[PDB]
Amino acid sequence: SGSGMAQKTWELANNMQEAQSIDEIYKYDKKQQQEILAAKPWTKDHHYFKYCKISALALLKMVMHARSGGNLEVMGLMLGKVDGETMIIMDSFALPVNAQAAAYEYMAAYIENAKQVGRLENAIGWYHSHPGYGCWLSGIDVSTQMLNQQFQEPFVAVVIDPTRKVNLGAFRTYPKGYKPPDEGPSEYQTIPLNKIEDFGVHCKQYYALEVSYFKSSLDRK
Ligand SMILES: N#Cc1ccc([C@H]2[C@@H](O)CCCc3cncn32)c(-c2ccccc2Cl)c1
Ligand SMILES: [Zn+2]
Repeated sequence: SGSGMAQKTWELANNMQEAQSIDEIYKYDKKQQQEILAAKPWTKDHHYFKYCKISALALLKMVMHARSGGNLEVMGLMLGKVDGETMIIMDSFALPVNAQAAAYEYMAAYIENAKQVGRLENAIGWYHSHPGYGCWLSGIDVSTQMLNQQFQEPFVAVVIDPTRKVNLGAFRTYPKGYKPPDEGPSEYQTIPLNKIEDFGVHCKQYYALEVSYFKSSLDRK
């Protein structure tokens, strides 16, 4: 008696509670992100961030863009958020002249599209390719990333080599005049002779983040 109607109501309750849960999670993430963004811990610690988690969707799009330029460098922007000492990259878009209003209005539509599925994301960094010479920051890249870690903070610099296996680097510049201790050669990389000077000189003005990769529930399609 009312067994059929009970099943429908139970399904409806299950669906209504999922939506409410999604909204609650988004709102908790938003306030938790507004907390750290107003706190700015990265301004005091210079080795604050240590990890970079990249979604398979963001990697797919970045590698596709990188390949499309062939021998020529390519760049774009990354969407994500902060989680303690970890920079999370969830999505990315290619770049791209009156003004870069397009790069600003694209960014807003990605955040909005993600909001609909209950995903909290914002501009977290920039990516670019080094076709054939490896993952590191050139002198021009270090000057760019130092300025980014002033005006665009929190901001990460991803470098992809689409020619040679999983050749991706995630980096953070140190501030002008900051002398850090210890040694950081980590993984060995074969870079050309005509780039080794630019490499070795600036190779201490920044550091590498520990890159990890993840597939989200939404990043399965
Ligand atoms: N913001 C910033 C910015 C800074 C530098 C570059 C270029 C520049 O140095 C030229 C040599 C190759 C290079 C290797 N790494 C960086 N670059 C770029 C750049 C500009 C157009 C297309 C692709 C990129 Cl990657 C952007
Ligand atoms: Zn570069």
